[PDB]
Amino acid sequence: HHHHHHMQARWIGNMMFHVRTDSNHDVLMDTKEEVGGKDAAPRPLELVLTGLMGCTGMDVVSILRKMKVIDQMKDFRIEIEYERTEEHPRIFTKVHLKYIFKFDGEPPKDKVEKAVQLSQEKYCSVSAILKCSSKVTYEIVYEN
Amino acid sequence: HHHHMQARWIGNMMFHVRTDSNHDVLMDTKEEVGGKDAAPRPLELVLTGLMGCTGMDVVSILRKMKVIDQMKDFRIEIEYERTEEHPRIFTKVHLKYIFKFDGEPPKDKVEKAVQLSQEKYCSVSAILKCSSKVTYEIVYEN
Repeated sequence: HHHHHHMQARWIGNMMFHVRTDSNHDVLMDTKEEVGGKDAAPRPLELVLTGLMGCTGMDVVSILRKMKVIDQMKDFRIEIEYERTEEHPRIFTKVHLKYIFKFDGEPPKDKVEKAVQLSQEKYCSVSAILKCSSKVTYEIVYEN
Repeated sequence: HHHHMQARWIGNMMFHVRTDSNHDVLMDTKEEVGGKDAAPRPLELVLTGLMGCTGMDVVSILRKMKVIDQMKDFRIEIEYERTEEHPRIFTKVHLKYIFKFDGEPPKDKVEKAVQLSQEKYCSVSAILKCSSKVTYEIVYEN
């Protein structure tokens, strides 16, 4: 009895779309004025890439909380670096994710490496979604 | 940085992005998994973005073709199935392009617009992995 999930995006004029999520939150998308938009909200691709970053970020946070070392984590960010063709169909050719951490004291690197590998290789939180003509790459960076 | 974005964890299960376009995006989860339910889920943003990708194609092309002044309403509905066990994968994805036009809908042009977005630009299928081909349909309402 597989779950059927539904969402809807409504055009609200010009190039703007509004979604009310199942989680009951607003999402707006817009584009540049040059292509008919009002630059009043993020671009659709921006939401795609942001969502992908969120999928893996949530994994890592959850896992490190679980592994009881998140209390040492002062900062965490994800950076995505991509290449994508210009001619239609525009496809991702490279996707690289940086997981960048600031810990208080020596970082729990074995735990961090495990959380990231879990997200990337077991959960496949990015690769299970995003088509890319190379394997998604990632790295782990510690900042002081 | 060209073709580069970043998401910052700001506590609990919440992340903030400042887009290249200079807008805010927030993501969060349910309280049961450590979030504050104060923003959409990451996956909701993925699928929102995908619907917007094709939605803006459709709107741009209909405007180009000079029939958008006839269009009272336009929405995209996505229906999807995804497995539950890791690795979670999309198994079925169907998009409805749902239009309300004054008078007789410009059906040839709408089909062309949707076909271009789905089949030429591959605005969804270029991006989203699914175990079955992404399907779609056009619906007219009154």
